[PDB]
This record gives sequence, structure tokens and C-alpha cells, in this order.
Amino acid sequence: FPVATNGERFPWQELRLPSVVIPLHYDLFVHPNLTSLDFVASEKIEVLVSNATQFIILHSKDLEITNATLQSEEDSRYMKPGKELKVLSYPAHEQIALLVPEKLTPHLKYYVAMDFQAKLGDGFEGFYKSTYRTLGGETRILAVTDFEPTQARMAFPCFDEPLFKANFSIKIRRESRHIALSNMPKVKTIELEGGLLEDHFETTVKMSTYLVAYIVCDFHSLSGFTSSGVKVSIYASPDKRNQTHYALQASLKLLDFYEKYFDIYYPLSKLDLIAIPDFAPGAMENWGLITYRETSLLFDPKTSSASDKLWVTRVIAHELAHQWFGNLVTMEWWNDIWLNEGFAKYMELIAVNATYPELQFDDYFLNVCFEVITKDSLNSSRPISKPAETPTQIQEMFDEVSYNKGACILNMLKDFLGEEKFQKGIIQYLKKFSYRNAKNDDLWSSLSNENAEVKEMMTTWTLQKGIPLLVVKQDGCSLRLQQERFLQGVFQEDPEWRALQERYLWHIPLTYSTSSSNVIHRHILKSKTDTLDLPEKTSWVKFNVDSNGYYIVHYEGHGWDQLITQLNQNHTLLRPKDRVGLIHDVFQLVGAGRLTLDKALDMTYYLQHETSSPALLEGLSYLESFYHMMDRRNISDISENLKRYLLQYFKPVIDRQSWSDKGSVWDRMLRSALLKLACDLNHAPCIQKAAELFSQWMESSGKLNIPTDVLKIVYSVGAQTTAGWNYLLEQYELSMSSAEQNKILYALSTSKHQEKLLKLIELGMEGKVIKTQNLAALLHAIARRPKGQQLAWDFVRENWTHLLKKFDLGSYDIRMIISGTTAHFSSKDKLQEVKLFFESLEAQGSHLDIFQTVLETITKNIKWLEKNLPTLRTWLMVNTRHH
Ligand SMILES: *[C@@H]1O[C@H](CO)[C@@H](O[C@@H]2O[C@H](CO)[C@@H](O[C@@H]3O[C@H](CO[C@H]4O[C@H](CO)[C@@H](O)[C@H](O)[C@@H]4O)[C@@H](O)[C@H](O[C@H]4O[C@H](CO)[C@@H](O)[C@H](O)[C@@H]4O)[C@@H]3O)[C@H](O)[C@H]2NC(C)=O)[C@H](O)[C@H]1NC(C)=O
Ligand SMILES: *[C@@H]1O[C@H](CO)[C@@H](O[C@@H]2O[C@H](CO)[C@@H](O[C@@H]3O[C@H](CO[C@H]4O[C@H](CO)[C@@H](O)[C@H](O)[C@@H]4O)[C@@H](O)[C@H](O[C@H]4O[C@H](CO)[C@@H](O)[C@H](O)[C@@H]4O)[C@@H]3O)[C@H](O)[C@H]2NC(C)=O)[C@H](O)[C@H]1NC(C)=O
Ligand SMILES: COc1ccc(C(=O)O)cc1S(=O)(=O)Nc1ccc(C(F)(F)F)cc1N1CCCCC1
Ligand SMILES: *[C@@H]1O[C@H](CO)[C@@H](O[C@@H]2O[C@H](CO)[C@@H](O)[C@H](O)[C@H]2NC(C)=O)[C@H](O)[C@H]1NC(C)=O
Ligand SMILES: *[C@@H]1O[C@H](CO)[C@@H](O[C@@H]2O[C@H](CO)[C@@H](O)[C@H](O)[C@H]2NC(C)=O)[C@H](O)[C@H]1NC(C)=O
Ligand SMILES: *[C@@H]1O[C@H](CO)[C@@H](O)[C@H](O)[C@H]1NC(C)=O
Ligand SMILES: *[C@@H]1O[C@H](CO)[C@@H](O)[C@H](O)[C@H]1NC(C)=O
Ligand SMILES: *[C@@H]1O[C@H](CO)[C@@H](O)[C@H](O)[C@H]1NC(C)=O
Ligand SMILES: *[C@@H]1O[C@H](CO)[C@@H](O)[C@H](O)[C@H]1NC(C)=O
Ligand SMILES: N[C@@H](CCCC[NH3+])C(=O)O
Ligand SMILES: N[C@@H](CCCC[NH3+])C(=O)O
Ligand SMILES: [Zn+2]
Repeated sequence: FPVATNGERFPWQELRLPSVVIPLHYDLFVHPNLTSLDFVASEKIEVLVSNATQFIILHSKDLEITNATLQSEEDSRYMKPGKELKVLSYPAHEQIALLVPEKLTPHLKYYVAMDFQAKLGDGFEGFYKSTYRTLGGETRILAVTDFEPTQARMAFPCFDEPLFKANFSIKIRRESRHIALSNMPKVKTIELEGGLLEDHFETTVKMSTYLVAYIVCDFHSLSGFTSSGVKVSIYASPDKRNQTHYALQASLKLLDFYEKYFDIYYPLSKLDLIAIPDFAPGAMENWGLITYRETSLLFDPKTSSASDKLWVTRVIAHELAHQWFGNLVTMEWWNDIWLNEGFAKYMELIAVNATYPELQFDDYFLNVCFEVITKDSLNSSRPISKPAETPTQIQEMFDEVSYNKGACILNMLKDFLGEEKFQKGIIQYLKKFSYRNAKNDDLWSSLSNENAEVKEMMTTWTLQKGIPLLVVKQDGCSLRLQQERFLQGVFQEDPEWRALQERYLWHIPLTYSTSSSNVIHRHILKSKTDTLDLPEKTSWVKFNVDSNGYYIVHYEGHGWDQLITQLNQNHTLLRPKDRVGLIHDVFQLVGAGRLTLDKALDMTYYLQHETSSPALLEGLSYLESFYHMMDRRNISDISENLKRYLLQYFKPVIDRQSWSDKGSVWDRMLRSALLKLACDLNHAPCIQKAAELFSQWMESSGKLNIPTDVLKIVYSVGAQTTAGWNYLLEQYELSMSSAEQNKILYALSTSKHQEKLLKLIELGMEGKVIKTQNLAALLHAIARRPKGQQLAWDFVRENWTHLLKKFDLGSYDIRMIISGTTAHFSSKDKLQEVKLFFESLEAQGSHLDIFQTVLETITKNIKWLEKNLPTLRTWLMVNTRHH
């Protein structure tokens, strides 16, 4: 039924490749030219034929195939010369067909040889070109690969599905001014007649096609050896070698931990980490050659803050964990992508907390779960395991549900089974499926070895969307436990609520503590309703200890009153993470209609005595978001009352903040948040100090030691004048620090001149001074402010076709460009314009799940204002009289 490009019929119909021909070994030779910006290449694929067939089906996209032969040492019909193969192209499924002269014999091995060529990509996928700037002002070119999920077919024809694992022998031809890096160590370099060089790399272990990598560049490196003898090297552009020191130290510690914790050595001799100047994701876990964004790998003590230090440590730990969860053990199909991303996201918590406990990443992990709850509490969410077929649908699987929710339900399972039993389970899981593939049921069986308990439990957490809501009622010593599906913007008395609660049931591993006993008590909630008996008549009971469970708790009667009373009288009687969860769940239930906003704002009164930075920053984030929500809607009477309440009720902790980098990680993050909040509210002492620091910095004409914790704040104030704004843009182009450029670009986005904001968008589109990889984050930073809100929304609508040429439809950049310019809307006027814009894109044949997610988010903001805006106005006005 499918027709090929030459008019003939295509002998294959399905998007999935046939299983009759299995690849065993790839011989891959690539000859890129960094002057003509193209390449020629050839390959020889050793395949095993299990079923007699007249054709071979392979993936190939945007590749010109010139030769195609089939040889065999076991089938004499295809001896040493071979037989020519006729190729048929079917771009709709990104497949090609290799028609053989005589049907292949089962159980015999063959060799598929092909010559192919194409230009270097101009985007971020496949084998594409990237540029960087030297300290002297030179621009250099490199060639780099990025294949996950389905872009290996853009560089070489292959069975581009993760189940078709095979060995890879890679050879790269290059000039003497370049080096060549790949997955495996370089075995030898041969000099060619014309003066070129050809690097031969060791044959890889069994691995999926999306992990193949090769780079041609002129980077420098710093090297070190782990305890197991693995040579770790950090690669970066030559003028940035000093910024690779921390990456090497962290990689050595983290790789050693992963080897001991997983009880499985890293199987390769070397592991390279390279900072790519043009890179779309944070990083990519190519086996033995992990590619990074410069902000994800490089660290400069002069311009990188402690939160940047935490960020680099997270990404390195994330990609090194992938060497086991991802490279060693891969999912069968992208429907279970969370087996890689969820575990790698989870192992961040275990590895960073064990290797760098001073970073206090354990407290920051709650933000990972709270972030995905925002999208999981909407109906437009999805189960973490969901079928996916098209390349766009596969790209949509890389979201907060696979990453964040996967890590959070794994942390919940760890707390239910215990660290020792959980660690033993994943060790058996990794050893059982080494160099093979696994699905969800494989993981549940490995963690089972009570058995049917964890499989039936985790089934409801992976095949059902959303997050459950635990409702607790307390009378005397009796506890009535009820579970519902937590919905945002949908009240219980709404007609849609009944239709959204049916056939939703979770096996929730409940954990609770009381005021009489701090001992943790556990109970598995399997049904819709259950009862529990308490030993003593306690004053309160706090469920979900430390928020280890992926569920929200609501208390009926005086439940919240008892807990809020406890916070105002003796807040240290509640665990520090219990306070974080309480502050979080209270404001979530206000949006759910189970609590009025004044009850939530009453809890924030105790924050005057809160010294635990996680809880303090959590409560401040809601008050800060409320202010910006009013500011964007020009509700000046509420925003002014919120500004005065913040600057007055939290004046003690604000005034005692220094403009330095002293203290622990959370001390420095508390400083940056408080001083950013104060300066955003135009607090005169904050503005006077920040403008003084920027003045001295600019008057120095160079870089004086400005504390990194206040670096983003100082630059933001300096960008409020055209003189300082022009100087920052000049400093941006000359900066050798990607972290500083990140902070500088944020400062330029805080300008109130629309001509300056449009210039940044134009520069981001041009991609020369401001790289296009920062366009999505730049549009978001401009849109979240009142002066740039309309500009960004207008730009996305008017230049949609131009944006779709820079990124793929399913790319994460397009997702943030759409969401980052629309999600913060909260008026029916904007909801209509967004609804019409999405409908026009649907007419053009572009469908994304982010469309309904944005629409539901905007409706939630509308209904949140309709239900709580007068309460917020009244509570603030009552506060001006309570003083
Ligand atoms: C990516 O693509 C680029 C562009 O195509 C390649 O760069 C060019 O590579 C070619 C081939 O290496 C270079 O051309 C050669 O230059 C040599 C140096 O020339 C000097 O010496 C001669 C006398 O010997 C003088 O006349 C000349 O003015 C210079 O002073 C020449 O010696 C070579 O000539 C010989 O080779 C050619 C082969 O085609 C013969 O036809 C000639 O008759 C002669 O025998 C040759 O001209 C060229 O200079 C490069 N360009 C640049 C800008 O550097 C990359 O090599 C390629 N990279 C990869 C990895 O593919
Ligand atoms: C494609 O990639 C796969 C990997 O996925 C390769 O398979 C490996 O092949 C090598 C060489 O044939 C094997 O290396 C040998 O390993 C032995 C121990 O292996 C055990 O332990 C590991 C630990 O993880 C298990 O994974 C494994 O299944 C075994 O249980 C060593 O004892 C060997 O060293 C000794 O033997 C050789 C040969 O006699 C001597 O020369 C040495 O000096 C030494 O005395 C050897 O190192 C490896 O085990 C295989 N791995 C797997 C997972 O099967 C393919 O070879 C590769 N294909 C191509 C064409 O490159
Ligand atoms: C492979 O990548 C990651 C590895 C590990 C982690 C981990 O959990 O530590 C996360 C990512 S990520 O891809 O999720 N990273 C990200 C997310 C959101 C944003 C946003 F701008 F929307 F806020 C930006 C980024 N990065 C960081 C700097 C800007 C460039 C991309
Ligand atoms: C973060 O790391 C710390 C330090 O190892 C962990 O605390 C240890 O936990 C084990 C098991 O519960 C105890 O046997 C140790 O005595 C603890 N040590 C200390 C210093 O407290 C902590 O559990 C880790 N956090 C997570 C979430 O895994
Ligand atoms: C909430 O989400 C569910 C699941 O996506 C929706 O149920 C499906 O909705 C689509 C389109 O509305 C229908 O084509 C399907 O037949 C529905 N399936 C079922 C089993 O109901 C539901 O409509 C959504 N509700 C709201 C209010 O958006
Ligand atoms: C391959 O051959 C086996 C041999 O029994 C058969 O069961 C299977 O259906 C065949 N599959 C295809 C796709 O021909
Ligand atoms: C890198 O660090 C060394 C260490 O002494 C120093 O000499 C050199 O000037 C530094 N270079 C850059 C570009 O920071
Ligand atoms: C909070 O609890 C501690 C622990 O008993 C106690 O020492 C402290 O006085 C309490 N705070 C107040 C304000 O009572
Ligand atoms: C905000 O409202 C005031 C009062 O109606 C008006 O003068 C001002 O122009 C408005 N500004 C914006 C940005 O909407
Ligand atoms: N697997 C990568 C993401 C690849 C995204 C490719 N567009 C990770 O660790 O998150
Ligand atoms: N620290 C990163 C930003 C991380 C964004 C997290 N959502 C940077 O330098 O840009
Ligand atoms: Zn990942």
C-alpha cells in the first residue's frame, strides 16, 4: 500500500521495523569536512537473518544513498564481490527498503554495505555544526552528534530503535588541526597520502543506536583516573580549560559511587565529558562521550554561584547514572522512557547526597516533586507509561512526568521498601538486563525479589495519570481515610468533578506521625475508604512524613487549625520537611476549593519564626507569585499591599542579609532569593546597594569581585539605564563564562524599554551574538514581566513559521516557547486568543499535548482569581489594620 519516491510500492507498512533482520555489528566510517560543512560516509552492517525475506527495512532520513551491496561468507550466493541492492525510500515512516536479488536464508549472517552523504545539520539534531568564540575574538567550527530519540537515522542508515542493540566500530577522517572523539578510546591514528588523518576507535559493547556519538573539534581537556582506573576527561573550548576543574572532581567522585552502589563497574576504559557550545538539552548520555551544555558542565568560581555549582553537580550525576540506567540497561520502547530518565533523575538524589552532602540536595529534591504536581493535578496530564509511535510523540515523552514524577514515585517506593531492599533490587535489575532491554513489569519483578504487593501497587502509579488526594477526618482516636483524584481549578461540587473521579484508585503507602509520638507509622491504603485507630487522643496527626509520598493530604474539621496552631506556637515540633509539605499542600488545596485563601495566608504568619530555609523559601514563593500575578494584571491596589507586607513582615531577615557569598548553600540561596525579592519590590536599600556595585563594576571597566550570589541582582539593576544596558550587552558578547552570560541575559530581559526587549529577541533569532539555544528561555524571561508580556505573545504568533524552522515541533524549545509565553495568562480575553492560535496550528497539521495543558493552566488562573481575588484583597487590607 505505501508507495516509494520512485512510484513503486514499499514492501513494508508499519512504523516499527520488522524483527526478521537483526543487526549484530556496525562498521561506521565518517569523513566530515568542517569547511564545506558536509560529510561523506560508508557503513557495513553485519545482520542475522532469522526469517527468509526478499527485503531489508532500515531507517534513513535526509541521507543521499549512492551504493548498496550485500555480501555473505555463509551464503555463497553473496560471496566477496557481493550483489547490488535496489533501494526504495519511504520518507513518511523515515524508512528505506533494500531489495535483494534472491531471498535470504534463515539463520545465516549477511553484510549490508552502503555509501551515503549529506550536509552537516544546521539545527541541534543528527550530525550538525556548532560554533564558539575564542578569547581573541575568533569563531571556530566543530561537528557533533545528538541522536536521542530518532536522529541516528539522520547520520547513518541503521535499525534506529533502542531494541536493536549492536557493536559499533567507528572510524573518523579529519585534518591535523582537529581531534576526533567517539564512544570508545582511540586505538590508532593512520596518516593518509594527502596529509589527512584517520582515527580508529575500539569496538563498542552492545548498545542502542541513539547512544552512538562522534565529534570533530579542537578542544582541550583535563584528565583524571577513578578508583577503578577509568580515565575521565573533561573537554571544552581551549580558552575555557580552567572551568573544567570542578567537573573532573565531581565526575571522579560520582563514578566511584555509582560503581560501588550499583556493584557494576563502568565497562569502558575512558569516559569523556564535553561542553558543546550549541546544544539543545542539558546533556546527553552517549556511552563514553557525554555531551553537555556549557552551563551544565563548566564552572567559574568568579561568575558561577553556588546554585550553579548545584546545577552542574546534578547534571553530571544525572548523566553518569545513565551509564547504568540507560546505556547498560535500556527500555524496550519509548513508551517506558521513564525507566531511563526517571531513574537517572532519582539517582541524582542518592548520588549527590552521598558524594556532596554539603550541597544539601536532599532538601531541594522536594521542588522536583512539587513542580510536576502542578501539571499532574490537571486533566491534560498523562500516565508515566504511555504508548508512543511518531517521532514527535516520542519527543513529547521527555517531560516532567517521565523525569520528575518518575523520580518521585521511585523515592516513594524506596521509602516503602527500605534503602537496603531497594538497593538490592536495582542491583539485581541492572545485572539481569545488562546489555539488554527491560520494561515496567521487569522492574517490578526485580524489586519484588510482598511479591504481588509492589507490582500491583506501582501499576496504579504508572498507568494512571494525576496524583491522589488523601482526605483525613479525626474524631477522638478514629481516623477515616478517603482517597480522591486531586484536581486543580475543579471544585467537588462541579459537574465535571464526578466524571473525573471515576475508576481512579491508588495503592498509597501512607505514612503519618502524631503530636504524642514522633514515631513513623505506616499503612497501605488500597480502597476508596478505610479506617484507622490511634492509640491516644492526640492534638493533631500529620500524614505523608517528609513528603516522601506522591500524594496530597487534606484534613477535615479542625485538622488544619490544629496544625496551623502548632506552627505558630512551636513550629519545631513538626519535622522540617513536614513544614515544607504543609505550606505546599495548603496553597494547593486553596486552588482545589477545599480551603479559603485567608486560611492559607494565615499560615504564612509563622514564617517570621521560620529559620529553615526550605520552608521559608517555599512560603515566600507563593506570596511572591501572588505579587507578580497582580502586577501582570495591573491590579495595583493588591500588588502594593503585597509589596508592603513582604518588605515589612520579613524586614528582619531581609536586612540581615549580606552582599557576599558567605554561608552554606541554602544560606547563599536564601540570600539570592531575599535580595532579588527586595530589589524586585524596589526596596530603596536594595536598589542603592545594587546600583552602587554595578556602578563600581562599570566604572572599573573590568571585572571586580562582585559576589556571585548577588551577581544576577546587580546586573539587573544596572540594566535599567541605557548606558548600563549597552555595557551589559557588550560584556555579554565578550564574556568567556556561559554562567555569566546566563545572568547577563536575564538582566537585559528586565529592561522596561520594549525596543530593547525586541532587540534581544531579534538577536536570539539571528543566533550569532545570542545563540538560538537560549531563545526559548529568553522569550520566557521576557514574557513573565508586564512590559514584555504582550511583546513575546505577539512575536510567537507572528513568527511561528520562522520558529518552526529553527526547532522541531516536538522539541523542548518549541514547548517552552509556547508555554513560556502563554501559561501565565489569566484573563478570558487571553484564553480566547490562545485558543484561536492553537486551533490555527492544528489546521496546519501541528498537534502537541502542550496545547491542552496551556489552555487548562490559563483556565485555572482565571478560576483562581474568580474564587480568591477578593479574599486576597481583604486579607491584605485586614493586615494593614492589624499592625
Ligand atoms: C576539507 O575541505 C577543504 C577544502 O576542500 C580541504 O582543504 C584543502 O585541502 C587541499 C588538499 O589537501 C589543499 O590543497 C593542497 O595544497 C597543498 C599546499 O599548496 C602549497 O604548495 C603548492 C606547491 O606544492 C603551491 O602551489 C601552493 O600555492 C601552496 O604554497 C598543495 O601542495 C596541493 O597540491 C597538490 O595536491 C593536489 C591534490 O588535488 C594536486 O592536484 C596538485 O597538482 C598538487 O599535486 C593541494 O593544492 C588546500 O590548500 C586546502 N584548502 C585550505 C583552505 O586549506 C581539507 O583538506 C578538507 N578536509 C578533510 C578532512 O576532508
Ligand atoms: C560486542 O559487545 C559485547 C559486549 O556487550 C562483547 O561481549 C564481550 O566480549 C568479550 C570478549 O569476547 C568478553 O570479555 C571476556 O570477559 C570475561 C568475563 O566476562 C564475565 O564477566 C562479565 C562482567 O560483567 C559479564 O558481563 C560476562 O557476561 C561474563 O560473565 C573475561 O574473563 C575475559 O578475559 C579473559 O579471557 C580472554 C579470552 O580468553 C583473555 O584473552 C583475557 O586475557 C582474559 O584471560 C574477557 O575479558 C565479555 O565478557 C563480553 N561481554 C558480554 C556482556 O558478553 C562482544 O565481544 C562485542 N563484539 C565485538 C565483535 O566486538
Ligand atoms: C539533560 O538535561 C538535564 C539533566 C539533568 C537535570 C536535573 O534534573 O538536574 C535536568 C536536565 S534539563 O534538560 O531538565 N535542564 C533544564 C530544564 C529546564 C530549563 C528551563 F529553562 F526551562 F528552566 C532549563 C534546563 N537547562 C539548564 C540550563 C538552561 C539550558 C537547559
Ligand atoms: C543522604 O545521605 C545521608 C548520609 O549517608 C543518609 O543518612 C544516613 O542514612 C543511613 C540509612 O538511613 C543511616 O544508617 C546513616 O546513619 C545516616 N547517616 C547520617 C549522617 O545521617 C541519608 O539517608 C541520605 N538521604 C537519602 C534521601 O538517601
Ligand atoms: C479529561 O481527560 C480525559 C482523558 O483524556 C477525557 O476523556 C476523553 O476525552 C476525549 C476528548 O474530550 C474523548 O474523545 C474521549 O472519549 C474521553 N475518554 C473518556 C474515557 O472519557 C475527558 O474528556 C477530559 N475532561 C475534560 C473536562 O477535559
Ligand atoms: C518466522 O519464522 C517462524 C518459524 O516458525 C514463524 O513462527 C514466524 O511466524 C515467522 N515470522 C515472520 C515474520 O515471517
Ligand atoms: C587558569 O589558571 C591558571 C592557574 O594559575 C592561571 O595561571 C591562568 O591565568 C588561568 N587562565 C584563565 C584564562 O583563567
Ligand atoms: C518550641 O519547642 C522547643 C522544644 O521543647 C521549646 O524549647 C521551645 O520553647 C518551644 N517554643 C516556644 C515558643 O514555646
Ligand atoms: C494600569 O491601570 C492604570 C489605571 O487604570 C492605567 O492608568 C495604566 O495605563 C495601566 N497600565 C497597564 C500597563 O495596563
Ligand atoms: N537523554 C537525555 C535527553 C536527550 C534529549 C535529546 N533531545 C537526558 O539525560 O535527559
Ligand atoms: N543553572 C542553569 C539554569 C537551570 C534551570 C532550571 N530550571 C543555568 O545556568 O542556566
Ligand atoms: Zn536523562
